[PDB]
Amino acid sequence: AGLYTTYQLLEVQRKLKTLPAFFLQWFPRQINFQEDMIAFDKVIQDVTRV
Amino acid sequence: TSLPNYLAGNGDLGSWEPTQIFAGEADIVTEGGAAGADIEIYQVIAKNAAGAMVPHDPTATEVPAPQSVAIGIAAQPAKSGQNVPYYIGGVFNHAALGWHASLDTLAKRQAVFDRTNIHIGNLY
Amino acid sequence: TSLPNYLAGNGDLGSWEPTQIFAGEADIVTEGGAAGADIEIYQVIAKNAAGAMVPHDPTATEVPAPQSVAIGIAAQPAKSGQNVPYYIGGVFNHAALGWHASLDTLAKRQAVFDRTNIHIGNLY
Repeated sequence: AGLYTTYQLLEVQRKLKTLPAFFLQWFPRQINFQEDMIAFDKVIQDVTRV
Repeated sequence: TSLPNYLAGNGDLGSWEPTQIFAGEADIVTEGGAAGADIEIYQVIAKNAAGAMVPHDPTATEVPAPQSVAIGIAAQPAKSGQNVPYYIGGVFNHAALGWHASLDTLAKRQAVFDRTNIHIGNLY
Repeated sequence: TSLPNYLAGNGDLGSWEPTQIFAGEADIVTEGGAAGADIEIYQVIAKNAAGAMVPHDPTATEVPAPQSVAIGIAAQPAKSGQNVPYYIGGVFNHAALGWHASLDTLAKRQAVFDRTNIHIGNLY
């Protein structure tokens, strides 16, 4: 002590918050396209008719 | 000072925060002009009729004084009679700058500096 | 929308004609801000009395309105009620911006921005 005390430092306590992947587990396919847009087609074929 | 403590107690050494100042990528321009009044750190400065560095305060007149325009942003504190190294360029924080009252909202704090190199934007 | 046109006709697929914007090499300054009207791309923008981003128009009222001090160039369109990323510095084209009428020639288009970081010059 005297003028000022001495110190022994222990390890740094790092509270760290994450946000784990719960919704990404249904999105498996990755597409790294360089073009502009992404075209889809959906076709419904009504056959159940008398 | 003289006697050490043998007992058991506790205390806080204190706390520290970062104060971020910059918010963009403009060029930075600096200058030191002589001050006319006390200026805190990062306070918006005007220039009076004598060419000094009065810290900015509008509604100063039926014609407003040349203190009504704001020019610089200080970097180190100085009393009257000392010169102040301030900023003329760059992009600066909304909150770290020392404004004063009646200039509190966001839109006034940019309408001060619509024209210059200095632009005052929000941190994310 | 399904008729397989059987006729014989000439037609164009389109006509690309590139829009060069920058006429110099100075630094670019950007910000997003809240709009007040409907803004196209690269249209010159002022700020109204509330702090929005109204597109620029001189001769707005006796006393000049704050819609006469032109400030920025837009970067993407927005409706009234969205916020607009707009340019604050650089050197931009004389003929890529969207002006309006009674602001035709080069001398008036530079007299709008005689003071700012935004400068307007001629492509060669």
